[PDB]
Amino acid sequence: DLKVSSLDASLRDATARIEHLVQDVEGLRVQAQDIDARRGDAEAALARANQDNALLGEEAATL
Amino acid sequence: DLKVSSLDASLRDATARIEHLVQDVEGLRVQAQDIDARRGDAEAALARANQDNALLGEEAATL
Amino acid sequence: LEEMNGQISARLADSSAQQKAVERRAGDLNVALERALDRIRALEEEADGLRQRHAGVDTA
Amino acid sequence: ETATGRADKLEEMNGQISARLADSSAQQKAVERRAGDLNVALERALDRIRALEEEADGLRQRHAGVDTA
Repeated sequence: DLKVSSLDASLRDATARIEHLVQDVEGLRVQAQDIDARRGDAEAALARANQDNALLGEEAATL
Repeated sequence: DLKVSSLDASLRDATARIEHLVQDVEGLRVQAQDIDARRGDAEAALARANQDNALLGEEAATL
Repeated sequence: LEEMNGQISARLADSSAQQKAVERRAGDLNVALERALDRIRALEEEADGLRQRHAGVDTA
Repeated sequence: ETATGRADKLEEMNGQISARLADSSAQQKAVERRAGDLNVALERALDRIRALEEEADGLRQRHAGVDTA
């Protein structure tokens, strides 16, 4: 009866961490793509002005 | 002993499944942070260029 | 000068990136306590039934 | 000439908003201390959780033996 008892520990526990860390898994998953919202427009912003500094360089030519 | 058997299923149900999601999670945690630092190099690079924008700018103003 | 432009960038690169990191780990560390904190007393509360079921039997 | 002007502007903002960076980093350091205390609490809570596991083990043995009795 010790056997049934003592071995009852992890199964409840491991599920808990299964219940615990998986929730974190999808939780910290979308965390990555959340940044992707900030990345793309910035990527445009980088693209928006990287070409324009030479355009500024080109405006600098108007000198 | 049925329980001594029916306990075994979960201990392999969980551990393997908990042997599953983990190595993903830090691996997933590793990649995006590896991604994110790259973001700061270029995102800020826009600013320092725009810092150089004013350079040509106050050059575009003086002289 | 530009070196401090390097340096202010060096801080800008340092401060913002460590800023981009510190809370993100802290946030994980932020959410961390409660789940421990819950199971800190969750096991404690179920520890009562371990103590609860014991006593009467020893009386018996 | 242009070096003089563009610099002067450069040192000025570099100074003030660099100190700004220092200050914002300082609040970030306060967050760092919070996170570290959170962390050490996490390990100590986990150790208490383990000790709870063995203690409940013991409770189970002192349940079972007296059941036998």
